[PDB]
Amino acid sequence: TSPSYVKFFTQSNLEKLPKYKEKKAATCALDYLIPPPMPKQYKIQELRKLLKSLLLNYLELIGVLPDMYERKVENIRTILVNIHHLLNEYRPHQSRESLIMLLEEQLEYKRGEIREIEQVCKQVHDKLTSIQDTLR
Amino acid sequence: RQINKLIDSLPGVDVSAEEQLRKIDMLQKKLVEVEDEKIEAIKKKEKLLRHVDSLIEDFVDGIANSKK
Amino acid sequence: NPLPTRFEVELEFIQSLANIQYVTYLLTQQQIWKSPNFKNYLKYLEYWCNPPYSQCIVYPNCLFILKLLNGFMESXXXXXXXXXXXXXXXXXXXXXXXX
Amino acid sequence: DKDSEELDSKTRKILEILNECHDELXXXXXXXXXXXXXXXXNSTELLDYATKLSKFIWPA
Amino acid sequence: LVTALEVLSLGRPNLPTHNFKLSGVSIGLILQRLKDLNLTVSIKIALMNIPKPLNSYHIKNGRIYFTVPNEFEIQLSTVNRQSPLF
Repeated sequence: TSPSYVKFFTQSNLEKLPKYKEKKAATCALDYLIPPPMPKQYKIQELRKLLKSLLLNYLELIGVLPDMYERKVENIRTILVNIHHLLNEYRPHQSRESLIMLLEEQLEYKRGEIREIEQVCKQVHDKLTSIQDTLR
Repeated sequence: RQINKLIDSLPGVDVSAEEQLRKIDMLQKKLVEVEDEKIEAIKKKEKLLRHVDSLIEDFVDGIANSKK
Repeated sequence: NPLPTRFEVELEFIQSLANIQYVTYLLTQQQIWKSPNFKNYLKYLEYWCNPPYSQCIVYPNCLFILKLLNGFMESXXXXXXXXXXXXXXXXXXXXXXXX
Repeated sequence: DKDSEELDSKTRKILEILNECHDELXXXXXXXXXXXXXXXXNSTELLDYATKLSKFIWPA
Repeated sequence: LVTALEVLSLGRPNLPTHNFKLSGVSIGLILQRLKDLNLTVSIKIALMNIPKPLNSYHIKNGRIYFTVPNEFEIQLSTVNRQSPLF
């Protein structure tokens, strides 16, 4: 259903709201009308390493099979998790980079429009001059 | 090998962020400036078009006063 | 979890407007439209579209759908019937873009 | 007479090119540039708030 | 980031700008277009052999209004406007 606060939104309370704002600026339904407050190089050098280790574990997992394999698969799990950590470090950085790209594109577009109209105007002027050079 | 080519093909990342933020701000400034330049160019082109218009009404007045 | 807060209650209620069938259930009523209370509440819930209240909105649709309904309550069954077909056309594309 | 006709044709073509150049180009773009400047001035809220919009299924 | 700028600008304008019925529920520049139509007609009319009783005319905003007197409480005046010229 709908929240209970809706029962405090009558036209009379809306008529009493401005003076309650001016009075409170200097507990009730009019407080229900007031909105609530707001609550209170890099990793690329390691990724390679991790990658190189992953294969090295896979070989082990191949070379075991016996009941020893279990122990090995544990280590493998840890490696994969590490990979995920570094990618987490790539989540916000790439976002900012994307913003950069967008802005640059905007700049280029801006100049392109003007350039188009410019060349058109030039052509027009030349054409008229030609006609002039044929009469006198 | 595809993973190696991809991690070597990623853009140049940095350990700090002041570089990226600085780039963003600069790009904003360039956006404003190039917008203004666009405005000026549009104005000039408008003026020229007004002139060659003027020429055309001259011609029209000519032929109008002519043939009839 | 402990007792809720009016901020989270109004937040979850305005975020519930992103669902199409829920808005359909809210509009296909007969009691909440006899008195000018639910309309004034929906028009009151427009503070989430402005910062810093917009920093907690997870679904961008619920806000704009709210602005549509607040845009429609100013000026019965038929139009209420009219909106969901169109929104239905819109949904799946965004769903494809999400995941 | 023939010469005069030729000149008239030339003038007509010039006029047409003019009308095209007028239809190519003005204050609406300036207003959209002003509103765009009002929209650029913040990115810090979008770089930290837009990251939570990628993980989200519609509410049920 | 597009949707972030959209919620910054209150709403999500791609939804109404892409939806049809939702868009169904959600001056000086035009004046100059009429004057450009008389410049095209005035040169072709200017070249042709206009008859003698039609040499007098008044180019009105987007038309050519020419008169010749008669009776019936009015004056034999007409408004002309076209488009082709080739």
